[PDB]
Amino acid sequence: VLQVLDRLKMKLQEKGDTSQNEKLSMFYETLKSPLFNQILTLQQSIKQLKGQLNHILE
Amino acid sequence: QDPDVEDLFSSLKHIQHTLVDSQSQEDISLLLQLVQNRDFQNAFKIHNAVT
Repeated sequence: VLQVLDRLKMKLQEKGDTSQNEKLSMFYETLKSPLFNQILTLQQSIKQLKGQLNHILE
Repeated sequence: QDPDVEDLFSSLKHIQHTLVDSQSQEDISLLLQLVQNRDFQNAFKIHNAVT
């Protein structure tokens, strides 16, 4: 959830801890990334086909 | 061990050991689970290896 990442970044700011500003933003951008979303979606599809196979095998 | 996974996992553990309020503890716990998930990791590694 992007809301979680966003809230954590703000709570850290409030404490005076900015050691994770960049890390969180990068994590954030990756999760929102078109390439990342295409890869996730496709891997889940391949995962389902493999599960269908395993099922077939008794 | 994937250095990118570990770098992100470490960052999350730092947050967990810093923010002590209840919501933050629950939020971070969820993010640690996500980062620990094999499906997330497979997509994460592949994404990074291509960029």
